[PDB]
Amino acid sequence: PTAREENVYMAKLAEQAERYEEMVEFMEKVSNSLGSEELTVEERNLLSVAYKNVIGARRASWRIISSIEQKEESRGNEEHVNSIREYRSKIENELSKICDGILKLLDAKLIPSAASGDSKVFYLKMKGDYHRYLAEFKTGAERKEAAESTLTAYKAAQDIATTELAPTHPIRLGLALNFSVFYYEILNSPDRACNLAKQAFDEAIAELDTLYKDSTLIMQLLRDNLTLWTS
Amino acid sequence: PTAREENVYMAKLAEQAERYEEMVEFMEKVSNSLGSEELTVEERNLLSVAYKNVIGARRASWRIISSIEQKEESRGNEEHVNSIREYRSKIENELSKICDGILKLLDAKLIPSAASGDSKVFYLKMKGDYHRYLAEFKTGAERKEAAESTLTAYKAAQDIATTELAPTHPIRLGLALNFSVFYYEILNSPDRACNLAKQAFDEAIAELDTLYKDSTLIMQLLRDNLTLWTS
Amino acid sequence: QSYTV
Amino acid sequence: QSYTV
Ligand SMILES: C=CC(C)(C)OC[C@H]1O[C@H](O[C@@H]2C3=C([C@H](C)COC(C)=O)C[C@H](O)[C@]3(C)/C=C3/[C@@H](COC)CC[C@H]3[C@@H](C)[C@H]2O)[C@H](O)[C@@H](OC(C)=O)[C@@H]1O
Ligand SMILES: C=CC(C)(C)OC[C@H]1O[C@H](O[C@@H]2C3=C([C@H](C)COC(C)=O)C[C@H](O)[C@]3(C)/C=C3/[C@@H](COC)CC[C@H]3[C@@H](C)[C@H]2O)[C@H](O)[C@@H](OC(C)=O)[C@@H]1O
Repeated sequence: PTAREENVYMAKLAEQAERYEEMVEFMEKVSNSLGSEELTVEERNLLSVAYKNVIGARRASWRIISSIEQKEESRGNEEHVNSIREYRSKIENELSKICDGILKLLDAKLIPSAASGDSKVFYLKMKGDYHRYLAEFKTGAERKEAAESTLTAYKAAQDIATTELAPTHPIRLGLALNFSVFYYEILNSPDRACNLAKQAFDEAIAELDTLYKDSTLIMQLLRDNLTLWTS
Repeated sequence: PTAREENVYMAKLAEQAERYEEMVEFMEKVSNSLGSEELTVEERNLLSVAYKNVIGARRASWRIISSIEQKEESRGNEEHVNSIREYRSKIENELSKICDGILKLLDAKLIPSAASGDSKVFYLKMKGDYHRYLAEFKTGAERKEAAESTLTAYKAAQDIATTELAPTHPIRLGLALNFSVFYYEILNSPDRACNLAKQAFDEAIAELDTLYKDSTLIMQLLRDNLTLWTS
Repeated sequence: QSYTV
Repeated sequence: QSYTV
């Protein structure tokens, strides 16, 4: 069996065992493995599910800590706040490193190899996603550039998705979901967010009406967010 | 605020953020911190909940992998089996290291400082627990000694619990739960296991009848195991 | 926060 | 496996 075939099998084991840092490493090998061709749908998906879970943990930890820090600083208790933030820094450094590894992999290998609308929107979305994860905790000029980077990646992703993929396509549907969340949570623009979310959802329903558990779930998320934001 | 006070607060943060390796490190500091006195009930509990979660993850990963390996070897597929086991080795090395760190801490600091029936049964139980976690994956002579060590620790724990603590005490109740699981799953002696489980449960009900959400849950586990093993 | 994929 | 604490 080929080496690439092994790493893939290994990554699927890492996933079952829920050791995502390792699942990332394996798919990271398969990535840097081939040069001419691009990752299969399964491989491309395993790579982001892996990163998604690695970043997702620190993101959850970050929210908990951040939430606690808030409650404590508004309690006046300062001795705690310094320890909460000292801990948050640590969580944030990891988020930075995680985001950095996948962003570099996106520019060096992932994006250059996208030979279709499917993978191009996919990788461009990831690009935006991780600059977004940065923007969630950054604040000063760092936030501004993470935001700018997010917007650029999502817009580039949207141009391709809007023309090359169906409104029912899950990648395109997910791009809309995230892009609209970006407007609502980082740009604090519920107007631009709702328009986008509503528009993508409507086009999906339209296409569906005239002429995938995959896309159905994403649409349910778009709706939950729409109703959610209408409060 | 004292340093010890900080590590404790930090460990409770690590727990909330669910970063157990770190929660372990913090309580590990507080442990090596004081020498004369022993960890408080809260500290003693945070230390084992921390280790428990660190070991618990590798244990879950180990079961998944092991289960897969079984299905594959009985499928004849050997190329996979070699990768499954290669992965399992890795999980097992971590289990070994994890078990080693807490076992050494138990002998060097934890046990020597137990100034009461409560903490002595507590630390002696942990000792057995981790030699048991070893026994779960070990096989040859390694298994035999992990088993012997488990039995010694549990028996030593039982002598103290039987005389110094109430049958309703959660530490003692948990010691019975684990000790009986040891008989049933490592020593494959459902007879000795059921007797112990049944006996501890009965004594609890007795005491309860004549003369704690804490103990109630443990008793529910003793019962679930009793009914479970009666199949 | 909001739902993303 | 069986329940432990
Ligand atoms: C078993 C693991 C792997 C290989 C990762 O597959 C998980 C999933 O992989 C595919 O789903 C993708 C996919 C996800 C779906 C939304 C899951 O939906 C359902 C109903 O299971 C979650 C993942 O994060 C993943 C790979 C990611 C994305 C995301 C990519 O960002 C760059 C935005 C869109 C979305 C696309 C790629 C989805 O097609 C499939 O279409 C899913 O559907 C089926 C048949 O159940 C399967 O569960
Ligand atoms: C909040 C976190 C910490 C500080 C770890 O507390 C968790 C828990 O800590 C205590 O419970 C212990 C305890 C556990 C209880 C069985 C949990 O029960 C319930 C209903 O929540 C689980 C933990 O692993 C812990 C610390 C461990 C043990 C275990 C020790 O092995 C050496 C065997 C016996 C058992 C004892 C020590 C229990 O008393 C309390 O009695 C629990 O009860 C209450 C009031 O809810 C609390 O949830």
